[PDB]
Order: sequence, then C-alpha cells, then structure tokens
Amino acid sequence: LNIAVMLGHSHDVTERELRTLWGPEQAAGLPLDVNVVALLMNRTDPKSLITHVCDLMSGARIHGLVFGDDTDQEAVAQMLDFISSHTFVPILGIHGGASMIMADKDPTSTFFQFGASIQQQATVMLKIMQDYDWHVFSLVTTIFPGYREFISFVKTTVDNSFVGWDMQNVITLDTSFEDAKTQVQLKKIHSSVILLYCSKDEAVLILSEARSLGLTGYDFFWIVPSLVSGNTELIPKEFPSGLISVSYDDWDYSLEARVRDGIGILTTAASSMLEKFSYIPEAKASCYGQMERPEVPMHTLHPFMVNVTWDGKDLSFTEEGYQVHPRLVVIVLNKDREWEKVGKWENHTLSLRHAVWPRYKSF
Amino acid sequence: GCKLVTIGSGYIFATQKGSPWKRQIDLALLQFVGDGEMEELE
Amino acid sequence: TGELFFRSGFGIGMRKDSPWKQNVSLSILKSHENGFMEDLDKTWVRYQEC
Amino acid sequence: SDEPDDNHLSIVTLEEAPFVIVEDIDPLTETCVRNTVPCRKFVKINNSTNEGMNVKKCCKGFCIDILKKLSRTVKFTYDLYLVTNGKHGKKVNNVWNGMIGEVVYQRAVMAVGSLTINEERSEVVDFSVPFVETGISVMVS
Amino acid sequence: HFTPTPVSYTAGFYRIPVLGLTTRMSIYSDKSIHLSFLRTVPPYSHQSSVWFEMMRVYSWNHIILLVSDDHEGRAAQKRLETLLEERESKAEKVLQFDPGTKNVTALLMEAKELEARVIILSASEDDAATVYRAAAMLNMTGSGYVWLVGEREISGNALRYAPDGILGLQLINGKNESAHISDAVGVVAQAVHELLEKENITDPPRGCVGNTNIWKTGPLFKRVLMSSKYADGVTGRVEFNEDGDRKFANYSIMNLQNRKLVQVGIYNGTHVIPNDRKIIWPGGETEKPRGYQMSTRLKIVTIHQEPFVYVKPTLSDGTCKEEFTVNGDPVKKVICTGPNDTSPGSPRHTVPQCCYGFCIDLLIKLARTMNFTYEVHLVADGKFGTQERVNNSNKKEWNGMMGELLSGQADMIVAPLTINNERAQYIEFSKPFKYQGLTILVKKEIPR
Repeated sequence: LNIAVMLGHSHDVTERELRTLWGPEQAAGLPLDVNVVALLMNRTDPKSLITHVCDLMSGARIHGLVFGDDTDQEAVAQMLDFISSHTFVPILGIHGGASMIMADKDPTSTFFQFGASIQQQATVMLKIMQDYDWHVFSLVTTIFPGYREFISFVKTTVDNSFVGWDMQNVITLDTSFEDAKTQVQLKKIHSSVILLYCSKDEAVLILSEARSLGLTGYDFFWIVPSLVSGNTELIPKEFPSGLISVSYDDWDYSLEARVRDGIGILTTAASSMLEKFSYIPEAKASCYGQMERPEVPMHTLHPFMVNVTWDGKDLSFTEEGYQVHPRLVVIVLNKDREWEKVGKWENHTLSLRHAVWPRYKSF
Repeated sequence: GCKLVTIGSGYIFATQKGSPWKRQIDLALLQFVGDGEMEELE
Repeated sequence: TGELFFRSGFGIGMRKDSPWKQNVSLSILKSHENGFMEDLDKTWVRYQEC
Repeated sequence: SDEPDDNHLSIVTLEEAPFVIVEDIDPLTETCVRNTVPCRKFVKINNSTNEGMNVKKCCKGFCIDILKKLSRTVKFTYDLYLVTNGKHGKKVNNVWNGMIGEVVYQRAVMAVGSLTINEERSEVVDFSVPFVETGISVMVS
Repeated sequence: HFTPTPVSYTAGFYRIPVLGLTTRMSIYSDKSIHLSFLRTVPPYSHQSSVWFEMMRVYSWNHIILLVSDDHEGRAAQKRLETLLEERESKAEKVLQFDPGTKNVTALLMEAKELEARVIILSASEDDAATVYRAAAMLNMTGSGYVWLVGEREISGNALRYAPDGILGLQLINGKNESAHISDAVGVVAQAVHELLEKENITDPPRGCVGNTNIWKTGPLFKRVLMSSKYADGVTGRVEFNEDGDRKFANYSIMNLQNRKLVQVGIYNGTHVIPNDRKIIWPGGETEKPRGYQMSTRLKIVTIHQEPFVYVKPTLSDGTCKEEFTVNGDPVKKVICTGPNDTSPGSPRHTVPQCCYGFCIDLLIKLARTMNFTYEVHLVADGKFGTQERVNNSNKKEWNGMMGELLSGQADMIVAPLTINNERAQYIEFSKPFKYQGLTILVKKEIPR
C-alpha cells in the first residue's frame, strides 16, 4: 500500500516515480493500491531519521521501506533495529550504509537487504580459491567487531572440507598505528595469495607497508572482499591490479531495476498476506507514544518473506534474511585499476568467470 | 648357513606417569604405522 | 597371501572419560603374560586345517 | 638475561643391537658420522675410583632413527646417554635398576630402548604404543 | 524488557563510548554488534569463570550444564567451553532450553542418567522455579544435586520454589549505585584528562544534522578506557577485562538455608575464602559429594563378525541353546538384541539372537575380575562407521559404531577394533589384543 524510500543523492526522484509507474504497469497488478514516497539525501544523521521517519509514520502509516544510499557507515544498518522494532515495518537495504551487513538479524529486526551476505561471502571466497586451485593461503584479518566470526567461518569451512587447504594462520592485526608490530606480524606472510579482511584506511596502511615488504609483487594475489572495495565509484591510489572483491554492485544491475525487484518482493509478500489473511497489520502512528502494546496479532512478513520468486530469479530469503539465490558480482581491479565485471553466482551459486588466471599485471 | 632353527616358524610365546607426551607419541606412531616407515627401518 | 598390511592392534572402544582404561589394560597385560591370549588361541583359533 | 626452555629430554638407554649400536669417535676430519649421535658414557676410571668420565661416542640404530623421526615430527631435543647400573629394572627391594631405575628416579626422564611392556613394568612405568611386535621365541639348530 | 538498548545505540551512530552502570545483560557484552559499550558491572558469563574456581576447590570432573538458548546463554557456553578445554576438563551434558520451558521432564529424565549431579543453571526465574518443582518432582534433589545458579534465578519465584543449601552468587557492590557514581566519575574524569594529553582531539559534533562522519578519536577513546587503571575505587580496583568489564570485583557465594542466604564464598576476583559457615550440601550432609557414581552396567553393541561374534538365532523361547565346543565345553553365549532385516530401509525387528566368541569369554573374565555387568546389542548397520558427509555437503560425522559411542547410545565397543589414529583422537583404545594386519584372500586354482 505504501513504500518509503530514502536514498543517497543519485539518480533522481521523478525518475523513481517513473520506475514505480513502470513496475506498476509491468506485472502482478496489485489489488493493494501501492503508493511510494521517495527522497534523496546524503546524511548519516539520526535527526534526519527522526524527521523523515516520524513524519512519514504520521502520514498514512507507510508500510514498505527501500534504502539505497551512497554511504559506507556499517552501523546505519545496525541502527535500522529501532525502525524494525519501533515501527515493526520491514526494511530493504540495497546500497549505502543500509547495504553494509554487520547486523545479525534479530527476531525483532525486520531486515531484508541486498547487501554482502556473510556466510555466502565465506563460501564464495572458498570457491574462488577452488576455481583457480589456489590451495596455499595466507590469512590476515583485524579485530574489528565481527571478524572473529570470519575466523570461525574459515576454520570450520576448511575443516568441513576434504580438499585439504594449505593453511597459513589468521594474522590478526591488533590495533591501528602500531606500525612496528604490524610489520612484524606481516613479515610472517610467506605464501602467494593474501586474503585480507580489514577496513579501507587500514588497507591503505597494509598496502603501503607491503609495498615495502615485497608482498605486493605481481605473482602474489590479492582477493579482498566488499569490506574494502565498497563504492566502485571511489578508486583510491594505493590499490593495485589484481584486487578481487565480491559485491552486489549495479554493474550487472541498475538502481531502478533493483527498486522494481524489491518492490516486487514486497508485493509477493503482500500477496501471501492476502492469501493467508485478508487484512494487514498497519504501521504505527507516532514516535512519541506507546498506546497498548507491541502485540503483532496479525503476524507480519517474516513467514511471508520466505517464498519470493520473480521473473525466473528466486528473490526469496533465508531464515537470517540472506538471499537464497544471490547475485554476487565478483569484481577484479586491472592495470587501469578499474572495477570490472568478472564473476557471477546467480546459477545455483556457481562461478561465471573469464578464465583469466593472471590478474596482477604491473600496476 | 642358518641351520640354527629358533622356536617354530615364528611361534612367539608370552604373546613417566603423567607426561602429556603420550598423546603426541601415540598419534605420531599411528601416523608412522599408517605410513609404514617402521617397515622402512625393517 | 601377502604380509600383514597396516600392522595395528585390536583394541577396545573406550571413551576418553572412561576411568576403567586402567585395570582393564592391567587384565590385558595379565592375558598376554599368563597366556589368556593363548587360551583364546586354543579355545577359538587353533582347530582347523585343509 | 632471561628465556627458560624445557625441551631437553634425558634419554638414557642400553646398548641394544640393532636398536642401539654404539661406535667410537671417527677421525674423519671431525666428529661427525652420517647416522650417529654422540652419547656420553660414564667411563669409570678404576675400580676404586669409579668416576664415570662422560665420553661422547657415536650412536646408531633403530631407536636413534626413531628419535630423528621425532625430532622431525614432535620436534624437540633429545639427550642420549647409556645405562651402566642394571639393565632394565630390578626389584632390589623394589629399588629399580637400569631403565626403570632411571625412569622412577628420573635419571632418564624419557627412555625408549627395546623395552618389553610388562604388566609388572606397566604397574611402575607408563608405556607407549607397541612399535615393534615381539614376545618370547625359541632359537634352535 | 526496558534494559537499556536505545540510548546506547543512538549514541552508537558515530562510535561514542558508553558505560553501562549496573547492567548484567551480556547481549551488551557482545562487542561484534554492541560496538563501544563497556560496564562497571560484569555480566553473568564472567560468573561462568567463577564456577571453574569451584572446580579447583571442590574437585569435579562430571558436569551438568543447563542453558536457555540465548545469545547470553551461548556466549556463556563459549566462555565455559574455552575455560574447560584450556584445563582439559570435560563436561558431560549441555541441555538446552528456551526461556519458558515447562515440559523439562523429558530432559529431566535424561538428567537422571548420569554419574554427575552437579547442576549448573542459566535461564529465567520461572524456568528455574518450575524446574525446582519438576526435579524435586523427579526426586532429583538429594545430596549431590548441587544447584549452581545465576543471579537472575536468585530473584522472583525462582527464589520461592528452590530448596535450601543452594550455592548462589552475589556481586559485591551491585546495587549501591552511589558508590558507582563516585567510582565512575573518578574514572571518566581521569580518562578525560588522559584524552586531553593526546593529540588531534577531534571536535564533538553538535548537530545530529549534517555531521556525516564518525568520530576519529573513537578508537582513541577506546585506547584511553582500556589502558587506564583505577585502583582507588570504592568497589575495589576499577580495572577492566578485555571486555571492558571490571577485573577482581569482589565475589560472594551464598546459601539459602531455610531460604535464607548464608555467606560462604569470598573472592577478590580469584582468591578462595570459604567462610566458617559450613556448606550443608543441598540435600544431605556437609560432605563433599561425588558426581562419579558408577552403575557397572555397560552398554555394548556388537559387530556381526564371526568367529568373534557368531550371530545365530536363539530358541523359540528367545533363549540360547545348550551346545558345546570342540572340547565338549559349554559355550559362553549371549542373548543379543538386534534387527532381523539388517539392511538400511528395511523392517528391523529387535530379536534376541545368540552370540558366540572371543569377546564373551573376555567380558566374563572381566565380570569376574572387575565386577561389571554388560548390556549387549547388535549393530543395526553391520558396520564400523566412518566420518562421512550428511547433506549440505560439509557435515563430517562419524557413523556406525563411532556414531553410537559419540551419541551416548552405546557406552562400550567390545569388538576387534583396529587401532586408528583418527579414532583415537575421539575414542581412545585400551591395550590391544592382537598385533595383526590386513591379509588378502586369493582363490585356490584348480589342478591340471
């Protein structure tokens, strides 16, 4: 009935109104009168959240939520908890800080995001190590909150493999600005493929150190996921050829294509509502009162977001809200340090690449 | 010459505490018997 | 034909927190030393030929 | 300027052919033979002066190849000497000699030998896996 | 349910450090999502470490763990399993719950099956109170049934249905929050005067409008707060863990006696001070009990291998016959419960079947020399069982006899098992019988 949209300043608003009109005239012609309110911003700001969110909750109790920003702050998707729990309105995170999945989805969270699904990150990273037979590792993470998770993923999913991956240990840099202890721990790298799980500025630091360590040689290889790439629009200087990331970027997609896809996901969830109910639990009224309780007596979309299919693409979601058939655009930096299309994972989560083994090519 | 015959054709009659080395030594011996390097010494 | 391939011993399935590895293995030492191994060699092993 | 290290394993065994075969120091422009470890015997001076001079002598055999394998797998340091008082173990009012005397009184903290894992010896000393099959045989012409 | 999430995370947009004063909800202790939130009062999972001190005073090896499945509960499980496997101490069971379990009685009958009577509790109040009913209901409370209790269950009706003599915990200076005010203002004031000694002190943003950038000195706030020491606190030394929870905050261990808590245990953080008020263990006397009580009843499953186990049928009585050896000696025979159709996907009918062989002679020798009874079964698989993958193509699990011991179904394998290194990594052999190896059946060729 109502979908709210807050974006980064990008492709414009009347463009999104035309996208909504084209999605409405496309297919699944909606006995629910779906009406969408969209805006373009640039803020990571909670008063903007209070103004926009509470004024749209005052206005006709808007039921759908789409968020593709031009941002990078990971905790914004974690701060969507109070929208998911103080409105109980389902949330869609496509780009920006809403894309950055570090919020392990709570039973009070109503999160469904097009962002970089973590378990699928680990499995796709291992299948990247499969498909060019790079069995010899070196593992460097840091102790950002949530990387011990990835340490557990690497340990279990190698130990659950009969492949027998050649393991060099997870070299966790403790704090930033050590600059002598980091070089001691990074002279411990004695293999070819170096797997990084860090931030962006720490990646600047580690590449500046490893260009002195001789580890950025171009028989070494560097497969660093969307924690460091993020915006492909931002190409900083010290990031050479052969940097390999896994991200749900609009190279293979556009903004409005994913807009129409996610609105279709919401309308199949609403059609499953109209199957299993004939009424809808409305959104809340105000941010400033708690009238009776938070009793969800009409049972919002978490069983209804289970089964979603569109146009030959299963846009259904798992129990923790991650994509059952994911997109997973695998993007490799080249000589010109350009984020280019290499791999896909849309067909039974199988790789779709260029068979180009050599990528570190004298940047 | 080996006219000196022992007991039968191989018929054999009569058929530190608290060290943490014991697991290491015994799993190592499982590896060597599983690899047959004792047979190489043989 | 052939030698004994993978020369191991025939042991007993015992959990790690089982406290009775001790006196059972002492009885195993008694079975080797007092020929109870040889007693099962008599009573079940060594009967038949062709 | 300590840096404590506890890796040195006093392994004092018998001369047991071909498990332990002890050669002397070869004058081959050094003291380095391809399969040997120096082992400090206690070479006693006289019968009245029983001062056992720790004479390094070359050492080979099964068990020394096994200790080389354990320096390649368990990867520690192993201290080789030879047994003079008793051979394996003697209940001299249960005052053990030989291998068991060096184990119980912790002279040889580790002891390998061609040691028969006896039930009486398992009462006193723990043992590893059997690594060579044995038992009692009879040699005749 | 108004434990303070929202002020903390609305401060957690731009990575601003917040000190929870008296919070014990270890959800907030999770650094992965709760970014910059540290506490003057440590939660209950730190208390998990305290129970290990009970171990070193009261010499336990068999452990009953009861966890309502919570992020708090699973994080406490992680701390427990780490501190177990660092000292190689091994728990028996971790039974799992939700907050709201009332049909605990099946899991209670599972809990009746152990040597251990050491009961470690982590759930809500009414969970505890109904369990103090159902287990007492089982009978299951007698001297040895020691209730190791988190402090949430030392509130409400969990108080009002528990028996007496129960070891509970109290954090010293948990409620007098004026001492927490004095300590926290001293800590934060000298932390600010550590901040002002640093460089590049970024300006705090006024607006929550237009300020599109996280704090830079956020991690410098963290480096101030983690590295600052405050020995002169009212509660003791205000010095933190690597969780931002205080080290060596004073502990006490209490005992409901006529439902009146009685001081026994005192800790600085680690130093054992038992009070002169004695521990009447929560059933019978002040004697330190034993979670060690054998049954001499050994669950054996036997592999269908002749001559080791000749598997023949019984009589029409369900009983074995009266036969003899070649020596005219009546065979030691075992009635063995096992399937008829010993194939997967078949109607398997547990029938008494006669068993014959080496290991029966061995077990009756051990019955005479060792005084045990033996509970003998046949294998439904007819197989040893290896690590193979279950679906989702990663689940490496021991099958067969290995799967039967590692599930608690079988307690003994009395069978000619070859010594395997990987099996010894899970299930450790005794001294072996026969030093043998694989041989090869080759056909006898016919004469010319």
